[PDB]
Parts: sequence; C-alpha cells; structure tokens
Amino acid sequence: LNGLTDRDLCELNECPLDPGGYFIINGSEKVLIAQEKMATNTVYVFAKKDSKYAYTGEC
Amino acid sequence: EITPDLWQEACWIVISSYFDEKGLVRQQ
Amino acid sequence: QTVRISQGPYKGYIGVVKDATESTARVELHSTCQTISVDRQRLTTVGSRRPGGM
Amino acid sequence: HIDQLKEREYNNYSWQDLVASGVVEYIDTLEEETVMLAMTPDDLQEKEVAYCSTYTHCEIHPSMILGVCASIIPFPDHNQSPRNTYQSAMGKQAMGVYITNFHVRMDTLAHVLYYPQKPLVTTRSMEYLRFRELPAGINSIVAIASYTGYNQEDSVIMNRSAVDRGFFRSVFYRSYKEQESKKGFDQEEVFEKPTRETCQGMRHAIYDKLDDDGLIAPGVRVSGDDVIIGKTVTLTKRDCSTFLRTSETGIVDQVMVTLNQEGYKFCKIRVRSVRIPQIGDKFASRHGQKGTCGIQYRQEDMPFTCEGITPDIIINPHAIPSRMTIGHLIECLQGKVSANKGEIGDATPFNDAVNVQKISNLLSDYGYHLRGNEVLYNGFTGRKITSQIFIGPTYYQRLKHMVDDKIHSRARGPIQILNRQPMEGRSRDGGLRFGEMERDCQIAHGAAQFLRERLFEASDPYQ
Amino acid sequence: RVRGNLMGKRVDFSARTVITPDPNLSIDQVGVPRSIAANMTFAEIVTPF
Amino acid sequence: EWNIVESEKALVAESHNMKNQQMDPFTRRQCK
Amino acid sequence: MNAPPAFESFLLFEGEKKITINKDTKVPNACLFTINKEDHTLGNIIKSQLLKDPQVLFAGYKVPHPLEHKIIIRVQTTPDYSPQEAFTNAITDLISELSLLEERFRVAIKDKQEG
Amino acid sequence: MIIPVRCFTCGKIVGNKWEAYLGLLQAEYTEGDALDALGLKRYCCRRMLLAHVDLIEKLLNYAPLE
Amino acid sequence: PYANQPTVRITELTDENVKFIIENTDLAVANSIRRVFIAEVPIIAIDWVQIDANSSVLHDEFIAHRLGLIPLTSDDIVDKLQYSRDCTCEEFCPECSVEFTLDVRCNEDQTRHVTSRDLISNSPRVIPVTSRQDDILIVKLRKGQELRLRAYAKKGFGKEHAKWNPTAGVAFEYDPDNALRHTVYPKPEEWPKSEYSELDEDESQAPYDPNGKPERFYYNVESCGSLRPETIVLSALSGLKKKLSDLQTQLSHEIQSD
Amino acid sequence: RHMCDGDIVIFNRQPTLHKMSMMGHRVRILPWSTFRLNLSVTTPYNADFDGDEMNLHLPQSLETRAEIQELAMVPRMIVTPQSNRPVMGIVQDTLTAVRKFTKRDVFLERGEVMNLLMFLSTWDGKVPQPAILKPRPLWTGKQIFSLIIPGHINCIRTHSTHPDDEDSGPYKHISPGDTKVVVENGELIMGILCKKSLGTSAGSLVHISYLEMGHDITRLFYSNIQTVINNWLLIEGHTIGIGDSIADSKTYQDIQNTIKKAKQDVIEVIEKAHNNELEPTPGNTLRQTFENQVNRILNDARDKTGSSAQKSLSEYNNFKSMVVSGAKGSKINISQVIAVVGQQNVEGKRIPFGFKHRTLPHFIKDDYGPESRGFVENSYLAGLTPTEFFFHAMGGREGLIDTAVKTAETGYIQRRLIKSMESVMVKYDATVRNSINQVVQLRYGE
Amino acid sequence: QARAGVSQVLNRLTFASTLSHLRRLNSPIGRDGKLAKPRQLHNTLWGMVCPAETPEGHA
Amino acid sequence: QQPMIYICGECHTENEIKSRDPIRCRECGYRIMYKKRTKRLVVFDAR
Amino acid sequence: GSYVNYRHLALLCDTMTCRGHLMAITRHGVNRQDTGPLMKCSFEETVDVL
RNA sequence: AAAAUUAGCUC
Ligand SMILES: [Mg+2]
Ligand SMILES: [Zn+2]
Ligand SMILES: [Zn+2]
Ligand SMILES: [Zn+2]
Repeated sequence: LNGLTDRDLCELNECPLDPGGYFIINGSEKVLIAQEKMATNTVYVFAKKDSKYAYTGEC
Repeated sequence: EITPDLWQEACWIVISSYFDEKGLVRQQ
Repeated sequence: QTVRISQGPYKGYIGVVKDATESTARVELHSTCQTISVDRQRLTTVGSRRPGGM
Repeated sequence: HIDQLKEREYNNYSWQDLVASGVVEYIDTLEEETVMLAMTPDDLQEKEVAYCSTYTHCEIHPSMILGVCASIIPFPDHNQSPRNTYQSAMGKQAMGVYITNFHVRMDTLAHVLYYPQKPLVTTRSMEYLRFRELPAGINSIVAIASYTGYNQEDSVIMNRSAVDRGFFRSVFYRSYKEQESKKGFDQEEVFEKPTRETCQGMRHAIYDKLDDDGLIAPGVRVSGDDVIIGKTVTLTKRDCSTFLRTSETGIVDQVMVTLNQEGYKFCKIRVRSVRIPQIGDKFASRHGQKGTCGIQYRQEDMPFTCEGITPDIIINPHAIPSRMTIGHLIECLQGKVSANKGEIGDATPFNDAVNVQKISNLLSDYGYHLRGNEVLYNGFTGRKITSQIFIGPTYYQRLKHMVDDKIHSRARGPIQILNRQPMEGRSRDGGLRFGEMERDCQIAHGAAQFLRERLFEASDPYQ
Repeated sequence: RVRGNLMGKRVDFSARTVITPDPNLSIDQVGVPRSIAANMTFAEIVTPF
Repeated sequence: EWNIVESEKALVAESHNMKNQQMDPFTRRQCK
Repeated sequence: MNAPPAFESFLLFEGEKKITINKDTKVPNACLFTINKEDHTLGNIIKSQLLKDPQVLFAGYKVPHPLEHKIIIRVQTTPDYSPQEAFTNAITDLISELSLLEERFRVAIKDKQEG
Repeated sequence: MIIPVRCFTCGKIVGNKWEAYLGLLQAEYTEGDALDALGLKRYCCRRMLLAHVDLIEKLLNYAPLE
Repeated sequence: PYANQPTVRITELTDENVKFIIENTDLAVANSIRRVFIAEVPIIAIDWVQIDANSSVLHDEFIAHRLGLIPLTSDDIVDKLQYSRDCTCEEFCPECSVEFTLDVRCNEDQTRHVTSRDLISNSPRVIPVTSRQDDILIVKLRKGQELRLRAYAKKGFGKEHAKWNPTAGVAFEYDPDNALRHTVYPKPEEWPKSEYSELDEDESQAPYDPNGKPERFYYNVESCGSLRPETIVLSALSGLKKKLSDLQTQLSHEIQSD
Repeated sequence: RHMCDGDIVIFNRQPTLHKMSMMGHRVRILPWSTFRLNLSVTTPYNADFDGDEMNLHLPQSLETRAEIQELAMVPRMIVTPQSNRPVMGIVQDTLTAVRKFTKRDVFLERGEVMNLLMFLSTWDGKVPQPAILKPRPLWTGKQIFSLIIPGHINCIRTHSTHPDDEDSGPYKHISPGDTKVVVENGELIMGILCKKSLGTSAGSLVHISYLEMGHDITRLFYSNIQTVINNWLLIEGHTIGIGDSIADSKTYQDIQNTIKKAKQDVIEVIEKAHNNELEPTPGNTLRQTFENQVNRILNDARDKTGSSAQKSLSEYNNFKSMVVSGAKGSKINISQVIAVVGQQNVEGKRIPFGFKHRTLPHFIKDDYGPESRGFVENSYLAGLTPTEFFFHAMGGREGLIDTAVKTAETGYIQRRLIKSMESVMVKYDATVRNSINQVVQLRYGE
Repeated sequence: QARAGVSQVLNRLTFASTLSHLRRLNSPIGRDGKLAKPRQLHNTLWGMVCPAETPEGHA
Repeated sequence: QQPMIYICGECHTENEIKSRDPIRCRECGYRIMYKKRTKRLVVFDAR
Repeated sequence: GSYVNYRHLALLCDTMTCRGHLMAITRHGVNRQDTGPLMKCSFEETVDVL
C-alpha cells in the first residue's frame, strides 16, 4: 500500500485512515514499543553514595 | 512582511501542513 | 423447534424452545437477549422447512 | 510564507518548503537547553521591561505540548492534572467506530456505537488527530444536579426515553477461531454434526441448530452453552467442539471459511450483541467524571426546562468542587452557546481570547441566563425547583465496562484437578477468592464457625 | 499451599457485581439481582411447620 | 473554504476593534 | 440480561389486585390504600383533591421504590367521615372536572377553527 | 453512522432533514440560519444536525459486488 | 369539598402544535395531564419486523430500530384498533394491527435512498408522514444490495417505549412572573423575561403574594406528526378519565367485597 | 431453595482493611442486575459507585446464619473500637440537603409536611402543631426534623460556621447565626445540622442515638433521615455552576493587587539576596532562609487571596454551601478555583532546575521569581499559562506516585502487624493471653 | 532472560487508542521499583512527551 | 438435497462446496468465502 | 490529626515487649518465639521452619 | 474438562 490511492485502499477492504506501521504475525497486529536507554558514547559522572566510591565516570 | 496580531489563524496553517506532510506515526 | 407465542404479554415474539416440560417450557426470545419460561399451551409451532430440494 | 502555504494542496507547497527556506528548525532535547525559547511571537517581543530581548526561537503553539489522548480534552488547563490524566487513560476505553472497514475485520472483542456524534466543542488540535471523522461519544443534554438521589456518589441518571430512541446504543462483537488438524496417525478432526449414536463424548446441548456442514449459519439466535462449530475427532467419535461462552446470548453475523498455512479447514465466526444501555454501565465525560448509571427514568419523570427539554444525564454536583474540573463547566457553557448559534466552538487549551465572561455575554443574547443556569420543574409534581439547575449540552463517552460482562455467581461449580478447589475466572465459571485479609477480618469478628465454613465446608470437604 | 490454598481459598456461593446507590433501601439491606439469586441456593431442612 | 474566510474576517475584525480591552477573567505572567 | 420487560409497569399480573385497602391501627379513621402498577400520574391528582376536601385531616402518597410499580396513599378523615367515601368522592369529582375540561377544550377548538 | 430518526432529548423527527440541511448549506445558507430555516427551535434538536458524523459513505465505499 | 371549574383558551392553533392556557385548576392536575401527554397516549407504530433478506451495510437489528421510530398517522385508526395483548386471535390480525412491506434493491449505479415512502401499507390511512418536506431516511443501498422485509404495527403508549411518544416536546409553564417565589433568583435582574410575562421591562419580578395559588398553566403541545395536537390533548383527557373510572370501579368492588 | 427475600448474606469489598468491611445484610431482589446498598454504608467499605466491585458470600447453615446475624451486621457494627465513634454517617448530598433543611428560614405548607411524613418509618400518626398558626399554617424544618430523632436524646454541638467570639459575649443562648445545636428530649431547638452533628465524629448526634437507644433505633434513624431529606431535596434542589464560580468584579481587583504586592516583595527579597543584605536566619544557610522567606511570602499571599474570595461569596453560592455542610470540598478548593491555585511544590520543595540553571527553556537563567519556579498566579476559572500548566502536571504526577507507593507498602505493614498478634485474646479469666497461654495483660487495655 | 512486552497486541478498541498505542514508550526499569525519581515528570519533557497521558496503576 | 452453497470472497459468486473438497472459488480461485443467510424465521421486535 | 484508642497501642507495645527483649515484628522476631511450626510457616519461611 | 507462559485493563 505504498503511496496507494484511497480508491485502491477501499477496494482492498482497507481504510485510508488506518495509521499503519504495525506488523501482522499469525493474523495479529503487533506493535513495537519504543524502548529508551542511556545515550551511548557520552560521559556521565554520577555520585553514587551507597558505595565506596565518591564519584563514578560511567561511559 | 511581519504578521502582527493576525497570527492565531496563521499559527495553525503551519501545523496543518506539517501533519499533512508527515503522518502521526511517521517515526515508526 | 421454533415456536411463536400466540397469547399473553409476549404475543408476537419468536423463539426456539430450549427446555420443555409437561406444563411449562423455556423459550429464548430471538430479539431480546433473555430467556423466558412461558406456558406450553401459549406456544404454537411454526417450524422452518425448505420445500423443493431438487 | 503564510500565503504560499495557504495555497497548498492546489499547487505543491508543503512543510519541506519551510524547512528548506530556513524558517523552522528541528531542535532536540539535548540542544533545547541552550536556546532562549519564546511562547508566542507577538506577546513576548513587543517592548516592555527588558526581560531577555535575545530570543532565538519561538514555539508554534503551546497546546502542541499535549499528546494524543490528552489533546481531545477541551480546556485541559481549567482542570486539575490528575483528572486530565484520568481522562487520558479513559479515552482509550471509549467505544465508537474504531475503523471504517469494521464489517470485514474478524478481531476479537470489537465494540461499535450506533450514533457516534461529533463533539460540539472541538479543539483545533484534533482536526489532525482525525477525531472528528471517527468520534467516540455523543453530545447529551447534561444537567448537573441531584434530582432524586440515585446519582449521589459519582453516579448518573440517564433518560429511559433517550435509551429507547437509541442513546449510546452500541453493539458487541465476539470472534472465534477454530481449525482442523491431524492430531495423530489415528487421531483426526473433522467438521460434522455429532449425532446421538456414533459420538460417545457429547454435550447435553442442542446440535441440530447448525447445518450439516457443521458451521452455524449467519443470522441465527444463540445463547450460552450452545454449539457453534461441529468439530468431531475420531478415536467412535469424540465431540471436541467449542461452545459459546456462558452469558453471551448473541446472533451470528457472518461465517468465514478458508485454509490456513498448513492447508487444513480453518474457520472464523463472529457473534454480535445489541447492548442496550442499562444501569451499571460505566460512563465518563472528557474531564475524568467517571460514573455508573444508577437508575433510568422515563421522559415523563425527568425534569424539564421552560420548554420540553429534559436532561439526558445528571451528574452529582458534589463531584465538581473536590476534583476542580471547571473545564467541564466551561465545556457545558460553550456547548450551549454553540448549539444555539449553530456552529462548532473552539476549546484550544491556550487561546487568550476565550474567557468565561465573553462566552456568557454571547449566551445572554439568546434568552438564556448568562451563566447557563435555567429553571426546571419537578418531573413528578410539576413544582418549580427553588434552585436554578445548570443544564447544557456536553460531550459524553461510553466505556466498554458493561455490567453483563462482569456479573458473576457460583454454586458448586467445576473443581480444579491439582487441589480440589473451585476454578478461577468468570469465563471458566469459578468462585471468588476468600483472601487472607478476609480471613483476618472474620477472625476480628470472632465468627469462627463462619470462617471454618468458608474455608472447609464450601471450599474442599475431604475425609 | 499455605498462603495459596490454606489461608486463602476459593469459596462457592460467591458473587461479584458492580454497585450503585439506592437510598430507598435501609442501611442493612442489599439489592441483589435476580440472576444471582436464582443461581445461588441455601440448604434448608424440611420440617412439618 | 467558508470557514477559512470566516476565520480571516474574524481576525481582521478583532484587529480593527482595538479600542479597549478591560476584562477580569484573563491574565498573563510578567517576569522582572 | 435481567432487564424487566416494559409491560410490567402498567399491566396487572395474574393474582395481583389493582387496589387494596388496609386499615391502620395507630390512629382512628386512617387507611392505607395500596395501588399496583401505577405511578405519580394517578396518585398526585388524588392527593390534591383530598387536600381540597376539608374533612380530610391527612392525605399523602409515596412510592416504596422506583423500580417497583406500586404506590401507597394514606388517608385520615374526621371520625364521622370514612376514608373510603372520601376516596370515592375525590375520584368522582376529579372525573367530573376532567370531563368538563375536555368539553370546554373541544368547544374552544371548534370555535377557533374559523371562528 | 447514519442520521438518527428522532432527537434523543426532544423526540421531534429529524431523520427526514439531513438531505435538506446539506442542500441548504450547499446553496448559500450558513449553519446558524439553515437550522432555523428548517425549523429547529430547541437547541437540543440542533446538535443532531451539527454534531452528526456521516460514516455511511465510507461504509458504502466498500461495495460487496461490482 | 368538590372539584373546580377550569377554563380553557387557545392562543395558536396550527397543524403542527397547539398553545393553550388552562385557568382555575390545581398544579397536580396540570402536571398529571402533562405526563399523560408524554406517556399514556395511544398511537400506532411498528413493533414486529420480519426481515427476509438484508444485504445492507447496517446491522440486522438497526433496520428494525429505525423502522420502530418512524411515525404513523393514526388520526382515526388508533381509537378503533385493540391492543395486541388483549386480542382474541392468533397472528397479527388486521382488526388489531396494520401490515407493512418493504422491498428495495439497488440496481442502477447511483446509490439508493430507501425512504419511508417505500413502506407500502395495506391500509390506506395508516401511512408514514408523507401525505403533505423529504421523507425519513431509513438506510442507503449500493448497487448489488437489497432489503426485503415486512412488519406489523400495533397500538401502544409511550410508557412502554418511546416509539409511542406522539409529542415532540411539551412546553409547560405557570406563573411566568415568579409571584409564588417557588424559585428564588439570586440576582433577578440577570434573568430574561418569560414569553408569557406581563411584567413591564423595568421591574425584574412581580411582588410576593402570600395568599396565591398557581393558576394559568400554559401548554405548547408539539405533535411529532402522527396525531394532531388537539387530538393528542383529547386522547389524553379521555385516557385519564378512563383510568380514573377503572380505579373507581376496582375500589367499589374491593369495598363491597370487604 | 433459591436465595429469597429476607435471607442473610455477607457483603464485602475486596480490600478488607478493617473490621467494618464485612457486615451482614438482608437480601432484597430487584429487577435490574446491579448490587445496591444504602449510601450511608458506603463510607465503611470505602466504595465509590464508579464501577467498583463488592463480593457477596452466602452461608449454608442455620448455625452460621444466626452467628452472622448476631455478630456481624450493619446496625450492630455502627461504632468501631479503633476510635469509638460512628463509622456510618451522612457524607453525601443528603448532608447538604439536611443542612439547608434545618436553617431558621425554612417553612413548609401542610401539603409538603404531610407528603414528607409519608417517608417516615416511625411516625406515630399525629400531625405536630405548626410553628406558625396564623396567618397561614407553616411548619419549620427543625420542627419536622424533630420527629425524625427517636426517643428522648439530649446533646449539644457546634455548627461549622460558629463564630468563636459568641459564647463569651451576650446572646450565648440565642444565636443570631442560628448555631449552637441544642437537642432536648430528642427535639431540635437551635442550630443548623452539619457533619459536626451528623457526620462521623465523637459525640455526634448519631453516636448519642446509638449509645442511648438501640441499634435498630439507630438504623431507623438513618433510614428516616435519608428518606425524608432526599424527598425534600426534590422541592429544594441543589446544583453548581459558573454562576457559583464567578466573583463580584471587586474581589478580582483585590486579588490582582495582592498578587502584585507579593511579586514586588519577592523581587525585593531577591534584590537584597543578590546585593548581600539578607543575613542567614539561625539554623539555616543563606539559600535555605531565602527559600523559606519566599515560601512564607507566597503562602501569606495565597491565604489573603483565599480569605478575600471567601468573604466575597454569597449565601446562595453552592460551593460555600457544600463546604460549610462539609459534605464534599473545603475552603482551599474554593480558594484555588476562584482566587489562585498557588505554589506547585515537588518533593517538598519548589520546582527544580531540570535544565542548566533554569526550569524551562522559556525562562532565563537564575530566575528565582515565583512564576519561574511554579507559582501559579492564575485560577482554574481563568485558565492557566502553559508553564504553570506543566508545573501543575508535575505536582499531580508526584501525588500519583506517592499514592501508588503507599498502596504498595501499607499492605505489607498491615500484614506483618496482623500476623504478629493473630492469637491474642481475652480468656474467661478476664485476662489477655496468646496461644502459649502467656499473660500479656492482666486486664484488657489495663 | 530477555525483555518482556516489547511487542504488544495493537488495541483496536477506538481510533484514539490505536494512535496512542502506535505512539507509546516504555522504560526498561524494573516494575514497581521503590525509587521515585524516574517516575516523576522531569522538566526536560517539554513538548516531547505528553505530561498528562500516562497509566495510573503500578506502572 | 443441500450441497451447502457458499459465496466467493471477492467474486461474490455462488459456489457449491461439499465435504472433503478444497475451499476455492469456481473461477479465478481464491481461498476466502463466506456463508449465506440462514432460511430460519429471523423475526426482530423494533424495540 | 487522626485518633486511635489507647488500648490497641498498649496491646501492641505489650506484645512487642513481653519476652523481655524487643521482638521484631518481622520474620526474624516472630518466628523465634516458641509459638508453633504451623503458625510460623503461615507468616513466612514456610519450608525453613517446617 | 485441556497445560504453561506473558501482556493489557479496571477498583
Ligand atoms: Mg471507585
Ligand atoms: Zn433536540
Ligand atoms: Zn386480532
Ligand atoms: Zn476459486
């Protein structure tokens, strides 16, 4: 359905309003949740107190 | 020419253009 | 079997007899999502056949 | 730029044009910390006390901070944040037309509303969220008051005549998936009506309801514990066929048959059910005023204005002060104005041109109290109400938490296999759990006999 | 076992339904539905009375 | 199209009627 | 699923009485009339008419529960004027009044049409 | 999905007016004038023609045959 | 110790609504008549739909609901027919019901508009509101689809369901000037004058009146189109009179039995 | 047999925090499919009729049925031993209704009085002498309410809006404001009933009724109170709206002036701190004392604004009626709605600097001003600026997180507490012992 | 040993729900953590993450 | 003598499919087909 | 501002100070008492105490 | 008379 007109979408038993962007496995709409994490290649200087170190330069 | 005062209407035309060019789920 | 209530408040409804007894009978109403227990004599068989078959 | 862009969709002009022209720019969160952002262009730059006078950027529109579910909230800034969040979470549970091609989908648990009207007051942001094309609620004449008492602790009173005329009347679909397969060298499944003679394993239910092919035809009445597919597996045959879940009581919409990837007969069947709004159904406005319908009165009983306008919903007044949802009241007022004038009103979060005084002034120009209050009459006796009730249009939703899907009971039902105790879950027809806290409460009461009954007699007697 | 099936079990004759106000009923009453009433039962001993 | 022209006429009218604006229910921040 | 049908609000069930008289014991000459399958429509007017009557010391109806279709009217007259005859007189005069109102309305309509 | 038959609150027939409303809006009239031109006095009945969404068109787009 | 002599006066008589005034009567009687107008008014309506083939895009029940809400003129038929519940026959006899048929199928390319005009009634007088202004849109069909069904209409009253609710909206109002103080305005100046207000534009509300009873009830009965307004009023009065007569007879029988 | 009317069941709500969470009830079957219960019994269960669930168990033995009927029942479980005060009180619209019903300026005609009496399960059948015979028989709300009070109770209470400087001065026994609830022989004489007299509070009227009269008498008291007050609420009517949210156009001037004064004061404080004049307050560093002074200034401003808003209301206002009746709300709520919301603190402090030395990109660095750290200057009626909107959202999120963690921790605490003393009991020797017969107290509670 | 819930069933109960689900995030921090810093709405989430929409349960 | 008529998916053409047969349209050839409305007395009440 | 009757506080204090030493309400304080294995396993350390 | 696992939503 890449750049396909609403005419064809309607004729194919689909609606032009569906956002899309969701896989179909075993006939189920599966969506990937965007996970988040710490940015890589950036120096962080934390000050963990519940330890023996006054400062920690994680990277 | 700058758009004084008459800006509430013009503020949403840019938004409409953006949402037309890029969909809600464009990032996926 | 499909029956029709000919007398009483539910006169006009159509349902399939679910459980029958010697005096009363439970009929599930087609329209409403509820089953009632109406007297057997109030029911009248209408059946649903298919004449032809050729 | 504004002109060339207003003439878009006719020639070719689009967002890329601005981005290339160099008028907008993408700033990421890590760079945003080093730019003197500004809210609105005109207000924060004219000439005043020298605040910064070195702005680098300027936001498009403040309300654009809101998300997807939040944006449909009218006047979000006139409400306390917890209620905004509650509305955001509840919106995803609102019924309506979830997709245009719904009659082709065979998804499980699909709800659809009959008359999904459009909000009388729409924010400028939802125009792109597409809400107006696929709404999820109806504009009802809500009168905030305590008519009888059945709407006192977060509950509402609906109009029986309205429901009869099809107020918030929705439909509930339930799909089913079932296919045959080669269980083993001797084991094999097949669709066929399990007769009373050859099939040993069999249920005490009606089977002739379906046709010879084994698939119940569309448009046939069904009820709980009824056969929907005539699957039989040869050992002579065992009735390994599924039945409609208890307390479903539906009608078959359509029957689909095809071949799965393995090449066996795979069939899907969906059953529809017309869910008339009854008491115990959970409703909610766009402001977090959740509730459950307490009682329903006929039009002859509901109160009425100087003309024949009876409210359709009556929320508890006391829900307003504690929760601080003045946005709901503003919505009601502007909705009255919009209905009278004859066009949808605006409720953008930050507008600087939508106050209560101007709205009231407008409303006063149609023979209505500038604050929206009106004089009702006691539906029973017909004596005016001393207090002037506050009645006006307001957009209400309907959540899927129907009562009939939650009601449950038990009396010596099926038992588990490992520990001989009742099952768990409404679908499996189980019993409720008598938790340790309940045990402690009973001990406090000192009703040792009752405790031992609940734990031994009606749980798992054994010698 | 201890906390799962000895101190907390699952009992029969139980019900769980949504609740609504009803001021016409006394504080000690409870408005049960008809379906749950018909589904549950109470064992009563026969007696000539 | 009628709504667009309605909005534009409303904007120009609001700009025109700039005599006085004395309203109670509205406010804005002013730092420093 | 348990929603009652709509005909149970006005149609009598087999064995139920339309009206039942029950004498009260707390005060002399006081009766509770119980009406089955009715609402405020048929009770409020009777209440007002009884109030109009002077020989009625007390008069008033109630709905034991909105979901239940029943109403109780309590009437208490002077010792020389039984509440049964009080009720009968109230109904009779109310019927006469309604008939007269209907007649006047009809004549007014027939004159309004080209008159 | 389709224009209702009666106003929920009032009960006046409104189903037989959707086409007339669209025609009046098309010719020259505006909403505020067309409603009272059709004869909708009470504001309760006007929400039927202002809020109503017409999805039957999108439904009909999915023609079964031909 | 008797009833009163109410008077009536019509201010506006049309074929769509009636505005009248009742004077010298009790508020209870006024409100009871209003509730009778809305609820207990005999009228004909569709109540038994048999659908044989429905290929439309809407549900099967949706059609029945919309057909249920279509008004049917019953100016002189409702008084003759008898309630189906009290009929003494089987099946919907024409003496106690009216039959309808609908058979449409979209053949041409343009989409059909199945309107109430397609309801071909057997009886001449019991027809939807199209005699003398489009018609109630039922559903829309597309080339290839069809709708075949037949339904029976019977007599009922609004109390059972809204379909039997002839009045669109009743405007009931008494004592336009807040003379009896039954409502207390916090700020009288802020409220608009009632349509029936005789008070001048200077004074906000009439002065209090201790010894004052409610009279001069104003009615604005608005017929949906099924029954004429004055006919609604007459039917309501007759029905209320019948209810009182039945109650009186039952009470007499009870007293005699005791 | 099937469950029939009059049978005893045990209605419960899933989280059973305390004893008053599983009380028996008598069965009543009703058409529609939803559990129902009188509102007064809502407070113990903590239910809310917003889609909640409540279990319902049924015993299967005359022995257990009698046991529950005698030990665990609503009327018997009216007073709790945790605070020796009533648990079931009028805490809904009925409360505001009764408060407005018992004001001095309430009069009812014979029709209304005789209609209200019908909803009385303990009426003796005699019409009381009207408080005003001529020129027309008018009863008084207190006079009618008296018949609701059972037996001969006697108690004294103070209304919510009772001026403290009234007992000392004259008019002690005749209050212009109709306060100082006085009940003798179970007949209301003075004052206006509110939560202080009918709610769940030590010595409340319901408490006295329960202590003097029987539990069934208290039950009938509750039922009659609700059944009469609600029915009169039809004639009275209660509501809320913009008209109840608007000020008088002078209070707005007062609030704006106060806010400007507060802004000027905080700016002066900042100037002094910048120029090194604000000396460190004892026990705190310079920053700490600066923050404390700013917070005190803002709180004083908020309190002044709220007091002005309150004093600018009208008796017909509905927010004020509900707050004084105490049914639902508080003065701070009205203050926030009309006058000003206030400071949006997080973690017991002002909004922090998420970015480098500033709250949000819009504001400039080192901006300790009120609006630049969370002071919401507007009010819910007049909308909120986007920055303060964001800060308000932060505050709400803090509240929600606290609620979630509390719901997670308190359960474990309660479990450990209950498991540490589950066998302690009062033996017939009038002494408290545990399973090991070890004496813990020679007398319960000493 | 891997993460859970990364791919979810698209909740097609209403178009708004579909959009929200297609535009959702999820932090990898353990469920129901004693700490309260990561849950609080941080200032930097201006115009990037809705400050109002969020679940109200343990998450 | 009912051969269990079916309706093609996209052709919307009737087909006669009996047991132990592949599920395909008489023409083109697809793998989807729905059933026809029952012949029973589908009677609703317009309530 | 809440109020709790003094009886309950006294009872909790006595139960925590009955064995002379401060028995913790935790599993490390209640399971040490010679109550009974069937009573300890209910609270905690089910398999261990058994 | 059917398993193990995960997820989502509600008070
Ligand atoms: Mg709740
Ligand atoms: Zn309307
Ligand atoms: Zn007949
Ligand atoms: Zn094929």
